[PDB]
Amino acid sequence: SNGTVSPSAFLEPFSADVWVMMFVMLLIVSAVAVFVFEYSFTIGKAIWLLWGLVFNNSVPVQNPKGTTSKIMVSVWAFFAVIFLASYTANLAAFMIQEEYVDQVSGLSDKKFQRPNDFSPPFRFGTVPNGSTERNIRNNYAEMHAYMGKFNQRGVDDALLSLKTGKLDAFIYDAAVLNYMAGRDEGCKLVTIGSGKVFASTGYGIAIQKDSGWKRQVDLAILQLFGDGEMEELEALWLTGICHNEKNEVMSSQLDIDNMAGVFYMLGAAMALSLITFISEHLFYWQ
Amino acid sequence: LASYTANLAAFMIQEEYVDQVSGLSDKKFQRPNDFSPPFRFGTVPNGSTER
Amino acid sequence: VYVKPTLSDGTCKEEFTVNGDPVKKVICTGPNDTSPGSPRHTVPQCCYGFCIDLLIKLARTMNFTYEVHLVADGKFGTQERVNNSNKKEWNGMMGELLSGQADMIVAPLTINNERAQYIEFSKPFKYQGLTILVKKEIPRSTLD
Amino acid sequence: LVTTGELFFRSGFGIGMRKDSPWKQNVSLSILKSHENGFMEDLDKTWVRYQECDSRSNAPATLTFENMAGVFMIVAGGIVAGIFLIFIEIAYKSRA
Amino acid sequence: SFMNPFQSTLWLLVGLSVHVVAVMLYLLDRFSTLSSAMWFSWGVLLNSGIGEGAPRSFSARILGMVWAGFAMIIVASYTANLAAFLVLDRPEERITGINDPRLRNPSDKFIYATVKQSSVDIYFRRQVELSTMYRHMEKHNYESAAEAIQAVRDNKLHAFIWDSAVLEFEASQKCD
Amino acid sequence: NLAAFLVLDRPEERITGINDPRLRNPSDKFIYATVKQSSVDIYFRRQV
Repeated sequence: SNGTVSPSAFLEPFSADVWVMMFVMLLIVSAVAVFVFEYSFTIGKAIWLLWGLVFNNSVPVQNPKGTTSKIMVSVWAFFAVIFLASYTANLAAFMIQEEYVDQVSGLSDKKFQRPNDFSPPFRFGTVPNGSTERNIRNNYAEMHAYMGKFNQRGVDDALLSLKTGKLDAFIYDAAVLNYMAGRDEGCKLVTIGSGKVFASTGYGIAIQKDSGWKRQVDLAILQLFGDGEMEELEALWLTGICHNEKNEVMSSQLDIDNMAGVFYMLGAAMALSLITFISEHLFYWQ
Repeated sequence: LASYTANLAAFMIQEEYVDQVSGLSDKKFQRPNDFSPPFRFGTVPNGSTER
Repeated sequence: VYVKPTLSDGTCKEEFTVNGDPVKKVICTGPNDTSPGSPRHTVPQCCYGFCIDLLIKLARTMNFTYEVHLVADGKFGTQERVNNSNKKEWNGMMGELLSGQADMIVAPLTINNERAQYIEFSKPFKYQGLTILVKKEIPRSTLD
Repeated sequence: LVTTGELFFRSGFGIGMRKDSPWKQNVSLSILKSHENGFMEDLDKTWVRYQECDSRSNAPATLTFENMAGVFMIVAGGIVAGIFLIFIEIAYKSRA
Repeated sequence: SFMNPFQSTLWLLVGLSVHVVAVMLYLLDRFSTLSSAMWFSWGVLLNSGIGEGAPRSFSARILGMVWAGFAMIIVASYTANLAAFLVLDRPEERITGINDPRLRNPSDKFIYATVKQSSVDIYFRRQVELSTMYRHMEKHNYESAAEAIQAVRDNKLHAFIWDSAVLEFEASQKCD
Repeated sequence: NLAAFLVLDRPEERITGINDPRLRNPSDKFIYATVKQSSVDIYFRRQV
């Protein structure tokens, strides 16, 4: 999935304690400016100016008249410009990094236990008359037939169909799947988990029963692991072209799903506005 | 302005090199005294350069 | 294989799982004062964990008993010289099997050439590899 | 701490035995049978899988209070300077 | 430059939000104009500045604080995403010689050839590993060695492999 | 410029594997450890 994990990244920069000091400094500076101006400028019409100034000044306000207040609001403007520049730089830095996610876990999931009572009907490709089918038959039987309804075609045809509009799922042997996903066009195929499987039983070499050849062959095979030629052979003839780290996603649209917390804050804001209106109306009648 | 100040940040990522002149033929290495500093170069004697 | 001392009276304590199931435990006897420079002596203890549950599962389909004996050397042991002549002898874990006083080596054993040459293993019950570990990270620069 | 890197030579585990003891065949068969009943996976998820820690190899550093002390310091210094500048301006106005 | 750093629907939603906030501020004047409130809300986000449309007492105040906050958030979130997308541009292949596994087992969509009957064919034959690459090259190879450069410059080939000095000269002279 | 200072600053002191240059090259500030005469040591002792 070409997805970027940005659920509430809008508040990610500026670790959530500097904003309290921002508010405290704002109120202190407003009070100091009012006190200096004392020696039509109230003590509430100054937080408005400074908030607007910190927030890309766009609303008209009433400037002070004293020289000291002028120099102080200038210093505050310097503060605001530095803060905004740093914030946007860190937001740009943060949004860069996003690689991938994990759509599903292993077999233990209600997602796999939802053949029909779920989203539009699902399927998982299997190869007919295979060891996997018998294994799952001995295991959970609901997935064998009740959920195992749409049997897929052969190994290549099933992967093509998944690349096609069907794109349901695929269950098969681990080694061949790893090879096939390793060397394929693009990077649209990945195996979920990749190191946590359910029926680890390996390959092997079979010999006639009680022949007496087992000791020598076993020792020879186990010797090969000793000097590590199998790794060279595998890297020669199993490693694909894909599976070299990852770079990014860079979701261009950044739809409402990823950007929603700002609207939650705005909703809290209108709720607070209505609450304040009701409180003022109640307290102004008596 | 936003697109500008973004693309300018895109421009400040690549750095090319600190490469210099090529070959053993250049005024910077033709005369040891015809340069701003007195160039005492590294040429180990009893070797390829010495012969 | 988790190791914990016995609860005063000699019986292992009772613990529950996330599913609230009692963890199986055995009366496991390893030498006291695991430091090699001390006169280690037998002290009854409690051993319980993954391999113990595996052997309990083996028991319920084989009809046989067991009496756990913890190692007296604290090592896996490899092919080493006998320190008396040129002969090479087994030390650590596998020697305890090979001499006279062990019959199953349920433990974090591992397949290789020589050990499989001198005794007969079974099919593997885990496919762990060999990997490397380092320490985590911390926040970063830009200072002032 | 965390584990990195890939996997070089990859052996397996296994319950050892003696040489030519009556159990070996049956114990190997029992292990193979139990490995195809989810039992190994069941115990792995029961014990070796309650890993509370998470890797999350992403999310570069967030600006803490080490990159904002200077700006608050200049704000405080400005406040201090203005405190005296108010009196200076008052005296200048009174004299003039 | 338009909706592409943003979702193709977020713009109409933000327009509806600006209208909703403007009309709510305009209809919160009973606690003791519509065009003025609309102008102020339409302006603050756009960062232009027209009209002295000050708000009412203590309700549109907080509404304005939060409105300005949301406008700043949106404006500063545009630039971050656009800069990220621009920085993450300029993709290519940049083959690192034979080390790249792509040409060690490529498809017919990737083409690479050399001159026939030269020493490179002898070297490729003397390699038990790259036999399939030798076959792929032998599928289409050029008899001459001067028309190959023209064919590459016509993009029929794009992975010509040949000795050093000729390549260095032909690359230092022909710009493409 | 600040963006460039905050996008490319990550240290990468990570060992990729058995072919890491810092691993093959002996070092005193990047030591690695193992266990005393076990199944891991014998693998290295077999390969000269």
